[PDB]
Amino acid sequence: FNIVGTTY
Amino acid sequence: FNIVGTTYP
Amino acid sequence: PFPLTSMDKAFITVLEMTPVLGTEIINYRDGMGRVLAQDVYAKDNLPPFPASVKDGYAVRAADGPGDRFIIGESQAGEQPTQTVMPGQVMRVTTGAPIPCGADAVVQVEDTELIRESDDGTEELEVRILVQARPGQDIRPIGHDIKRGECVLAKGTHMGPSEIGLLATVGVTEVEVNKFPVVAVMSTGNELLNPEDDLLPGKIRDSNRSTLLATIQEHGYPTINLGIVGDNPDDLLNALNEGISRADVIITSGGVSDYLKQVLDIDLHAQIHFGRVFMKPGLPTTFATLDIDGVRKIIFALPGNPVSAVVTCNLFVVPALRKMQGILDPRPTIIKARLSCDVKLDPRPEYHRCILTWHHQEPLPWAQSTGNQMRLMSMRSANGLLMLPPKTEQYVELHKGEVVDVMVIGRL
Amino acid sequence: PFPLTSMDKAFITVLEMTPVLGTEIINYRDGMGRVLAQDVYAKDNLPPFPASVKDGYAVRAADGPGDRFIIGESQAGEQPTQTVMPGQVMRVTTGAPIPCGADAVVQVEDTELIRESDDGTEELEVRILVQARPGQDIRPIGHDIKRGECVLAKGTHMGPSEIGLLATVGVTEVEVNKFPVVAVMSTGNELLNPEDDLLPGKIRDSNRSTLLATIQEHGYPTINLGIVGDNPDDLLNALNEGISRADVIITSGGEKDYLKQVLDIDLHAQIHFGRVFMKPGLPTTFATLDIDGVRKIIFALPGNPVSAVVTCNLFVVPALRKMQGILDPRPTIIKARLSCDVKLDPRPEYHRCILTWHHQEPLPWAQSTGNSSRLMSMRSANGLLMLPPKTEQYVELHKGEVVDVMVIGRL
Repeated sequence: FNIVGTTY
Repeated sequence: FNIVGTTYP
Repeated sequence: PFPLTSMDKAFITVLEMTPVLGTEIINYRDGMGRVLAQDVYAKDNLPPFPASVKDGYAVRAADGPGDRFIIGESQAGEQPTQTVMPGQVMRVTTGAPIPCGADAVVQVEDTELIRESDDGTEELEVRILVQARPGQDIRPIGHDIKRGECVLAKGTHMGPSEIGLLATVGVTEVEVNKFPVVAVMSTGNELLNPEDDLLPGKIRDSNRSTLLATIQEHGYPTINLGIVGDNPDDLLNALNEGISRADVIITSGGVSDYLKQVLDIDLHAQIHFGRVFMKPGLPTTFATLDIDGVRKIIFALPGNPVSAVVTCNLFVVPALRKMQGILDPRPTIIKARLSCDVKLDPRPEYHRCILTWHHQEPLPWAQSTGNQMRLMSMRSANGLLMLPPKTEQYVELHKGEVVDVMVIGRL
Repeated sequence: PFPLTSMDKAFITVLEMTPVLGTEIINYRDGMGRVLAQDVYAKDNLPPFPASVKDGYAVRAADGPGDRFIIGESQAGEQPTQTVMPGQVMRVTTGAPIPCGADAVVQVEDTELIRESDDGTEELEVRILVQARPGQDIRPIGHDIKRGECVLAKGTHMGPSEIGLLATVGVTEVEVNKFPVVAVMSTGNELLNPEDDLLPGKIRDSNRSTLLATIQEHGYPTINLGIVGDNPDDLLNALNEGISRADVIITSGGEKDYLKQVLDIDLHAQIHFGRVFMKPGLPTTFATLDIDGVRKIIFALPGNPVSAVVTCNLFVVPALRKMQGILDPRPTIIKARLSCDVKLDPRPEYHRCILTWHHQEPLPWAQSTGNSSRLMSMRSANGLLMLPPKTEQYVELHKGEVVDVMVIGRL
């Protein structure tokens, strides 16, 4: 969980 | 849809 | 001796027999949750004037790259009065209207200052370094919204964005479907009011408070009929007031002769089913009554607190949504993982649970709290677990397996 | 000259600087959405009397299976007065209290009628076929809830189920955290009221209507400050009234520098940031003011309608939720699939979308309608797409890939 968008 | 859930593999 | 009605037959029957309410005119401020019964058309163009997109200068494209005199600045809220002549330019902002004679806007990054004003800031002369395109960086008249264009279609379920859209086009009055008024009553000689201290052989009524709170969460107006004694006379009087004041009547408990009798013989209402093959919610009863060309619907919920709230979200909630004009009143169902192992029952089972999303896990987890009498969590249940009936092959489900969960509350 | 603030730094700053409101006493009927500021104890036992679980007869386990005389019947709501002697039993229902002298209940399916009452109705003698276990099919006193037992802990976010629990234990008055009062105003010389017809160089104010509608959906009381002209005098008077009447002030809408003057020099407030590295929402400004030991917060949102509503759900909404006593005011973020290919921007991007679950597909699909080319769907946006910043490897995202989506509306 973080406000900045992540990807995998 | 359906009220009964049911499942898949 | 009512035949066992399947969940599908019961669920579809409620939706089919539930009518759609009429229409009324309301203010746009109260449009939250309402369903449009009319098409909405714009009577003005947006924007009503040609506006710049970038901060820079409004120029004549025919002049090309050269030396220009800055004749002034256009400000929002003020229609420009100056005319851009060949060899001249005008200071512009992102929201300012484009002056007459100008056909293009060049941003400041593509310009160089020739002259500063000897005092009091301001700009005198600028060099254009780039060949501007005709209509570059300008929002033309009616670019966003055209006159006569349909901005909202009939049947649209309006939210916060739709309200602001109405304010933009200047439509302050709109036609929407009426909201259903729901009356809720409780039956039982052992029931007392929550405000009262306990008496021998008596308990406090919890169903009425919970049912009303559930309906209020969806934004529908409610009527409290109070507690009704278990006798034919009192039921008739209570139901008569409910029909007179509301479109929907909901009763809870006391099922296991008087309730079904007065509906059939005295009220001349049509009882569709009295038992449904489900767990919980077996003694659920649904009936309709037609008076003066208007159809009233009546829900008879089980006495058990858990059974009452479960049947409410499954049958009552979708029924209410159809009356207010919602095109698809069917609830939202998502995929989730089981937190604990469960044994399957010959009946389809429903019990409250909590949906939680973890770190980058595509599927949410469903935590079983349905087995009350009680898991004390700081969070309220936002989902209803939907377990399948027992079969020859499937008798037990294991932790981690994917199941359906019906969303019943705001996540 | 405000420094570029990262998205993480800005979000954490808002939550850190946002205070928690005081407490107040409310009725249990208005407890929806409220957060308990007290522990809740039951003052009575549930049930207050031993109650049967099945329909049948209350027996003495020591008597065993034999022929018994029926001395009467127990009914719900009435405390039994007869005493069960050896060789006797009492007729009972599912809700009836257990009579004195009885220690077990045998359901009717395990009994057979021996003799008729010589005339009329009622049964005098019945044969019990099964050896009853001590305490079989009986709900003992305080089986569900004991006196002195804590039923609700402090910090519990109450829903419909929690309200009914209060009614059950007989707690009609509870202490909860106050709700934040939010004032919303708009700035701009080009703005007119939605009820007014358009004038040259003017447009209708949509931000005020949208912002209020968003906050109202979460159940918070609001105050309309109307449209304020772009001048220091009118801004000062507007902000002064907002502080006096509300806890939270929200403003909307180059042009950026003039506003903060009143906040810094005249209002003596502390501006934390004026620029945020995000798209959209660049000119977002947040400031705090401490007066009389009480902290007021002020939000300055961009003039653009889309930028305003996005920043509102990202910054304002979680702040408001923290104020009402919610332990985890951080929004819910789920995983979903992209419907279309998108090019990545150097800034972190947020865009309104619609979440839809399909047939047996574990992950929901997100359809971009926020972009303006407004795509007319019957449904309002219930999610906010969270696109990642451009990287060395990723410059473009592909259809089907999993992205973060923030839930902002009821599914």
